[PDB]
Amino acid sequence: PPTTTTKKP
Ligand SMILES: *[C@H]1O[C@H](CO)[C@H](O)[C@H](O)[C@H]1NC(C)=O
Ligand SMILES: *[C@H]1O[C@H](CO)[C@H](O)[C@H](O)[C@H]1NC(C)=O
Ligand SMILES: *[C@H]1O[C@H](CO)[C@H](O)[C@H](O)[C@H]1NC(C)=O
Ligand SMILES: *[C@H]1O[C@H](CO)[C@H](O)[C@H](O)[C@H]1NC(C)=O
Repeated sequence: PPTTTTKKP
């Protein structure tokens, strides 16, 4: 399913 990525600090 639609996954999401996190923005690196
Ligand atoms: C969400 O994470 C999955 C993990 O395999 C995929 O990398 C997918 O391309 C990601 N979706 C987006 C929009 O970056
Ligand atoms: C990607 O972002 C979505 C936004 O709702 C969620 O926070 C999800 O948990 C995130 N995925 C990761 C691996 O942090
Ligand atoms: C998560 O990382 C992916 C990797 O290309 C994309 O840069 C995406 O825009 C990122 N998501 C957020 C919320 O920064
Ligand atoms: C986005 O933040 C999450 C929160 O733990 C993870 O560290 C993930 O590895 C980060 N993504 C990037 C591209 O640094």
